[PDB]
Amino acid sequence: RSNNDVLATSTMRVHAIKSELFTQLEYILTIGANLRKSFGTAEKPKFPS
Amino acid sequence: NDKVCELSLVPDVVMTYTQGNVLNTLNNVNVIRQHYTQTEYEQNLEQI
Repeated sequence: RSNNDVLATSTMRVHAIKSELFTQLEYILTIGANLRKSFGTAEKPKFPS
Repeated sequence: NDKVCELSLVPDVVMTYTQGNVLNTLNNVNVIRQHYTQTEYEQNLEQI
């Protein structure tokens, strides 16, 4: 399988293609604030780390 | 001499023995160059 003992060849071509397709996506929203607690309001604004 | 000449000969083995379909029935021959029938050409087309 490794030696140079083989007949001259010149004729490779793409014979076949397989593909693992990413076909459905997922999203990671990464912000720097704890969404899972209280925001305050427009003028009483809470900024939760 | 003035009256009689000599001819050296070697036989055209090709001409003599190869006419007709002979060559095309030989089998298991390692061929080295030839021309191809349409069909056999399409097959070797990539190579050429």
